[PDB]
Amino acid sequence: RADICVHLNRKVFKEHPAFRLASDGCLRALAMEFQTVHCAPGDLIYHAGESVDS
Amino acid sequence: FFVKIAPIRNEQDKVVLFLCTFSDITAFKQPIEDDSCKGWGKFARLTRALTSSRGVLQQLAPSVQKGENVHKHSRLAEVLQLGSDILPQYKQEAPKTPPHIILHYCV
Amino acid sequence: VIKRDALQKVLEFYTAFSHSFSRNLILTYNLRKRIVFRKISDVKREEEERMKR
Amino acid sequence: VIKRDALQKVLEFYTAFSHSFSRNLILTYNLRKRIVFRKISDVKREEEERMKRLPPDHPVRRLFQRFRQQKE
Amino acid sequence: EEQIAEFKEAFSLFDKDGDGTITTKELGTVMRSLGQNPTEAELQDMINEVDADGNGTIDFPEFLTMMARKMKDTDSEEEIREAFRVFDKDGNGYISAAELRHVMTNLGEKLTDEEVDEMIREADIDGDGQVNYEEFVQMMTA
Repeated sequence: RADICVHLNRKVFKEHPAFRLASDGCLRALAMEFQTVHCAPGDLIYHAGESVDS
Repeated sequence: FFVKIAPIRNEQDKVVLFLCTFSDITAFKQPIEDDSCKGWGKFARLTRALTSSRGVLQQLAPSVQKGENVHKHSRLAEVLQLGSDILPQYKQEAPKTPPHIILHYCV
Repeated sequence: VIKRDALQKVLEFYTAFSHSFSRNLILTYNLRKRIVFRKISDVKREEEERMKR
Repeated sequence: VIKRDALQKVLEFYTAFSHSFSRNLILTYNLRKRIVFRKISDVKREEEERMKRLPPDHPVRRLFQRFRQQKE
Repeated sequence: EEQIAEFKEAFSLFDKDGDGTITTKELGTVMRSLGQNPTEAELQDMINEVDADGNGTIDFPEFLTMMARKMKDTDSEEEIREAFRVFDKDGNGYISAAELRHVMTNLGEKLTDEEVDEMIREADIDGDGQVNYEEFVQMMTA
């Protein structure tokens, strides 16, 4: 499951400079918690006033 | 910097966003330096800086003389093209399909 | 996206990594901070008003 | 396998048993502890190097000192 | 060190014939293309200035020194880089435990293998028995 999650978030971990130094275990841990969202055109994610929790 | 400015219209016909493309005219225009090891070094640095214009677009130019007449201008022509390609207006528009083609989901 | 709590937990678990993460991860835009600005139309209006009183 | 929290709870509940458990249960291998070792190839390489062969000590001297301090 | 290898494209572009030796004629041609007409004497002088061997030409190695001179890195960076270099005997962007031990021995300050291992572990985060530049910088700053 962890491996699958990692594979899914390969676009995150390989591109960004944050996770290049990150350990394998750490990466695995991260992957489990990472969701993914497919927002539509003109579909707003955060609205002014809403809680910034992610 | 060859700064090619362009104002972007809107779906409501009003101006809303700006665009400004850049390009290095270091080796092309003239040499000036505050501090340097030598002139040659400076030149080298300039060359390094200005790779995008002189490397790929103006690659038939380094053999033939007088690049300011055609080459730089030509490079600027990309920007000019952009001027048209930077009139999509930031409008929530339909998918752009070429003429002589019918859609998959049309009536 | 990743929920803050989970992320925090992860960071706590991997202490040496946390610092590195902090150093690296520059947010492209913080949703916390306000931006100070005026609109051009408003400025124009203000200018216009200036000449009256 | 058994999750630690649950096990802990169980142990707390059965106090007299906990001590016994502690006495008995010798882990075949702890995943917490590090093992100190060198590889043979590396050793060989080192040996080989041995037969071949102060100013930049001050930037590293400080580091060494820090390490020493940490040690205590 | 890293971005200096990506410079080779420029060098290639500069060379017309493709012999790994920047001729004066080629330089002149380039200048003409650019839109400036200096004399050959000036070019010769320039060549003399940078090149070491002095055979009416110069290679990429020759250029390298000049490039280095041009660079001018930060003071901290300079120090840290030097330290890294001293540590890494081979010079491959990575410092093994054995290498570290060797350097310690060279220095004079003796420590146990276990201690060294512990130090390495402390340094490292990703866990690959080795330390990167970023990782190295962690210890010097804090």
